[PDB]
Amino acid sequence: IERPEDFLKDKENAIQWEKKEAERVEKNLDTLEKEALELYKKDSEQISNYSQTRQYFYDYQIESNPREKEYKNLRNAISKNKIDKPINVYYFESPEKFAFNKEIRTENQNEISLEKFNELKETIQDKLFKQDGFKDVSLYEPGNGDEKPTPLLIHLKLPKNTGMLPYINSNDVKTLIEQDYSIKIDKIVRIVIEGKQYIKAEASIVNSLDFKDDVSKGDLWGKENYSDWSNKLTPNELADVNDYMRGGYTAINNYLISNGPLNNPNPELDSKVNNIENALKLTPIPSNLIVYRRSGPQEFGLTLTSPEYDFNKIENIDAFKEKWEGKVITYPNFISTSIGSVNMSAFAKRKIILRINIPKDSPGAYLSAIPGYAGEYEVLLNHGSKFKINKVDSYKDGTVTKLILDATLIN
Ligand SMILES: NC(=O)C1=CN([C@@H]2O[C@H](COP(=O)(O)OP(=O)(O)OC[C@H]3O[C@@H](n4cnc5c(N)ncnc54)[C@H](O)[C@@H]3O)[C@@H](O)[C@H]2O)C=CC1
Repeated sequence: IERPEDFLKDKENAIQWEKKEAERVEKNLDTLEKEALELYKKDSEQISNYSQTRQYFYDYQIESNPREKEYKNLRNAISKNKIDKPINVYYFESPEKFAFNKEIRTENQNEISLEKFNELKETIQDKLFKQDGFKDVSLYEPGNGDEKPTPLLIHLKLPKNTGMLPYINSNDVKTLIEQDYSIKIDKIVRIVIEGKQYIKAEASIVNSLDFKDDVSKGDLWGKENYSDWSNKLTPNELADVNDYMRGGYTAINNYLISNGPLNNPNPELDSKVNNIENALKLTPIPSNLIVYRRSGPQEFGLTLTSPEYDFNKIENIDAFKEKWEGKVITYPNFISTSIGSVNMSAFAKRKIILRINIPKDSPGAYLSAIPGYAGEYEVLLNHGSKFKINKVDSYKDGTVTKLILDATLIN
């Protein structure tokens, strides 16, 4: 264990240790892995952008995408070298990455105002931001002579068995990792580097199961944890869950959406809602989990024809973010989600993807585990759930621009 957990400002020693590690690791790489790495060090932009949105297309599209082969080989090379002890890394990020769509300070100013610092603090306070894709990080705190692209520096601690790939490009050593978690900013402080102030954000990792395009593995997990869910429900609860799935969902959910429980109380429907809710609390979600929902425009106050629903125009995206980013949306109805991120027929035309982080022990059930409900990958969430929208991103799906909403269940 000839390595500290954090090299701090000691650049010289950080580089010396990593230079050797790089040489060591490269000898454990296959021709294909080396191939991919060479392509990366020549065009990081494309490959990185791809690694961030690859999971949202049809399974058919993913398999035939040229970049998929590159992604898989690079992904393998990374997970190849798991660190034996934790390590802290450093990297500069754009504030926009955290929904702070303003400037902390210009490149010419040296100080950061109190107002700006408080506004940033409140924006990236109690929020989990999902991170995905390849990213180059540094093992030491930037200093005199180092590149400082933005006024925001992230100091992140990576867990024991995190994959990390030290590599040599031209003459300098670099570190590649693949983000597959959520980050929480615990504290932000001002630090000065060469006369200029920078925000240093102390960040921690929050892990969650995210099957992404691997629907088969997610289905296996869902069946394993809910195979006997139906066998534990009382006759009444089973009958109501069955009715709900058999077509009763429309009446039940319409009743909830129109505030029936408080505007036109229906004893028969309230009973079913109660049994279904209790059924969802019988076997709470076993661990932190990410689910996906392709939403219709109505869920966000729009219609298929609404002019603001055309995200191909950047004006409409900005309008959407001003209204929903950082806000909380409440679903009166029970809400269906999928354990997989892949696009599917029937939802192919929807433009809004809600990517929800479900905390361990939240109510929920894998409906596709019920006898006579296969190849559906469905997770049902409780009625009245509240989701905090942390960030809005966009990507192009063919000729249509679509949105990805990074949200957290906060019920
Ligand atoms: N949308 C998804 O991502 C997934 C849907 N499914 C299943 O596939 C089937 C059909 O898909 P959907 O049309 O999504 O069915 P849905 O049963 O969830 O809802 C039908 C319609 O009501 C909506 N709606 C829901 N909450 C609303 C709210 N709070 N305010 C205004 N409008 C609201 C949707 O916009 C949708 O057009 C469903 O039976 C569902 O269980 C399965 C996995 C994922």
